[PDB]
Amino acid sequence: SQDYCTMLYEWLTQGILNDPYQEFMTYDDLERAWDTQYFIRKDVLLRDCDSEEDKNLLFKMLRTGILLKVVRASLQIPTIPSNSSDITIQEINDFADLMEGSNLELYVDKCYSRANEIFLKLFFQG
Amino acid sequence: QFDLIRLNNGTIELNGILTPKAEVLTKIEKTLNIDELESVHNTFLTNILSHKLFATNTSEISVGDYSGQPYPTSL
Repeated sequence: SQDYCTMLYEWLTQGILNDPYQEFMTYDDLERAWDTQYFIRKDVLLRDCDSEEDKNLLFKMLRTGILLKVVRASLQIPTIPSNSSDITIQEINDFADLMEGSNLELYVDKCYSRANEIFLKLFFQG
Repeated sequence: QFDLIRLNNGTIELNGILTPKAEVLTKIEKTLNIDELESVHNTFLTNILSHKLFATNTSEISVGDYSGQPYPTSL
């Protein structure tokens, strides 16, 4: 799962979608003209996303990735450097510890707040 | 900076992506080359010829009422 957590870190820190084997639980169209529809592969999920908390967490992660992709598309940048805000996200090493622990939630909330900050700044000033 | 496109049904659509108001996190002349200037000249000639009074013997022009003849024809 090193590769999968690397891909998830890429999606949550840059919004970059790269799933050539259909193993990630998030993919969109345009791989309505500007709006692409995202589809959540239920077979390759990491959780059941049945409870309201799990559904809200999945929605938050998906919205973070979508906002990252939107910022990249608007700024015409291939990647978003970490200096764009005061928030940094470290890569995941142990998948089991990330699952049993709330450090996953820490990273998710941190990158979500970072993306919200950046998006609000760019829309209020740009 | 707003690039608009008018549709025949009155619809006005913004062309392409909307750029921000020149604000990027930070803490020569846009001149035309050969083909761009040639396309400029050709679009200029087209805007010349696409005038209704210049639209002579074309199906897209409307004829004068009670006359049955196009405006350049009557001219």
